[PDB]
Amino acid sequence: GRMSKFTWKELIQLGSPSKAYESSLACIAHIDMNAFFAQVEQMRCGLSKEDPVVCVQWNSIIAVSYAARKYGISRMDTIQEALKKCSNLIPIHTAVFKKGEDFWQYHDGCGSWVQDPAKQISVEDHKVSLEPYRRESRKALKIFKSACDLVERASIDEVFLDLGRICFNMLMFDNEYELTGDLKLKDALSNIREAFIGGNYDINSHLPLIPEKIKSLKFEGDVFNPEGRDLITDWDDVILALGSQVCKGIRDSIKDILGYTTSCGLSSTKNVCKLASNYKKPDAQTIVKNDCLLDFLDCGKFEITSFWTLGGVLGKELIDVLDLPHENSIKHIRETWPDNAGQLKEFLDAKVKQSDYDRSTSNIDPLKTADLAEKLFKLSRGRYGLPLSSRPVVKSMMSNKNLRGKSCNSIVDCISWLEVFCAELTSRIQDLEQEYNKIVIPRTVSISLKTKSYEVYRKSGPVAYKGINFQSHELLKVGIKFVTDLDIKGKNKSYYPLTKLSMTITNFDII
DNA sequence: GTGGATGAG
DNA sequence: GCTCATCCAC
Ligand SMILES: [Ca+2]
Ligand SMILES: [Ca+2]
Ligand SMILES: [Ca+2]
Ligand SMILES: [Ca+2]
Repeated sequence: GRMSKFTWKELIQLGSPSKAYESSLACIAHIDMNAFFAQVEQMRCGLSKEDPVVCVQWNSIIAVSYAARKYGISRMDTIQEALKKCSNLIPIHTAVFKKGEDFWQYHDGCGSWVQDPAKQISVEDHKVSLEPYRRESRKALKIFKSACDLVERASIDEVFLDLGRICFNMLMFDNEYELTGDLKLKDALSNIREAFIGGNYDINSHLPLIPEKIKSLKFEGDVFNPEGRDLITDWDDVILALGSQVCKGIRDSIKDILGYTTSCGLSSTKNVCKLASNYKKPDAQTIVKNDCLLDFLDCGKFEITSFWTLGGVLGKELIDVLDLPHENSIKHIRETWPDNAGQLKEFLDAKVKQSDYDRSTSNIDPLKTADLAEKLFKLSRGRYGLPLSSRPVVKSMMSNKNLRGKSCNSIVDCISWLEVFCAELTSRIQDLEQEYNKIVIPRTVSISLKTKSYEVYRKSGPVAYKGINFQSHELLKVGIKFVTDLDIKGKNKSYYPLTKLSMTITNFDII
């Protein structure tokens, strides 16, 4: 073309962390540590990534390494089923709390699958701890935050990164990177770097054409290009290419410092980034160009329900509501509402007004159908750019145990379990304080339980701290008094043995 | 006040 | 399955 398709404003926009995600030149990453629980146990027990590990809770498999998947094992399988698929399976139980003790521990070489009756982890008197995964997630998160200035913690084992600053900075100021033995960026991009410092452009002017020398610049990972398009055709391609290099460096830090492999999707938007991290795993990187977005969305493996908020009941409703086909629903959406989001909105408004439509149980807000259309229209085209928002404060934290047998036949038994709940909630508070770098302290505790006949009893009240800080023991004593109060409440009523018992903390002062 | 519904997968 | 924090019609 005469010039680039993009304006200076959209390139400069990369440098601002609150607006970068809105640029069509945005460069987002979704990084996933696959089979995370399996990885954590793998690395703790000195084992390799090719070792067929499964993370286990009782008789069920909660994480399955990819090495174990080569044998047709999945989470659907019980441990005994998986062992008929691979007799060399290395099942590793989660850490456990013992009823009445305030600490968790690992019992390696103990489990339901080991034949010795001496070496069992009884479900009745034990509770699973997930602290080891929490802790390890936090290490990862620390490394990510060091490497990048906008990081979103999407889950226990997944993050999003905004690479805009890093990319824009590389593009304009990195004098050390070189495309070949003889070629470096400072010389490759001299025109763009000199126009920019010059300041003579107008922010709405289009960028100049990419120079030929840059075209040699390499992508790291798997560039998704079914149609064999040109790899570098415009600035969004240059940025994405630089991002991939940067992104490979980060992932190597994770693997070098902690030993965890990752999957990674690289693209313009969050949603497209997540689809990409899942396209090939484990230990793979997938790049999706803006020009290949439709090639990617329509490759066959995706549907409207494949997107982040639509994998559930709303998604299924939408398929019905919109009369979409079970195949190629994304394409179907693009063409049936080809020109603007509004068409979809109106179509939505009528169906909203249809006779069959249930206002009472619908997951579609009729007041907010402006936003719904937009998300669909742009998600369909892969241009739905959400920001990397931070997770909002916790309102509530809960620890509980589903009880079977008579593990809870008296006040004393309940109190042994409350010790485990405090210990667990205490360490989770600690994780939060690190996440926030702010002191977190709950003011309200709530004890609840289900009786022999599944009736619910509950007591909430304030917890008062003899000190300025939070002391776990204060939490337990209130837990104990509520447990005692509800005992009195159920004397000649259905009660023991209990079927469920919980501790919930709320009303946090984040200070 | 909260049981049950909701999201990944 | 199942886990979890969170939201809101009842
Ligand atoms: Ca994951
Ligand atoms: Ca004790
Ligand atoms: Ca996950
Ligand atoms: Ca292009």
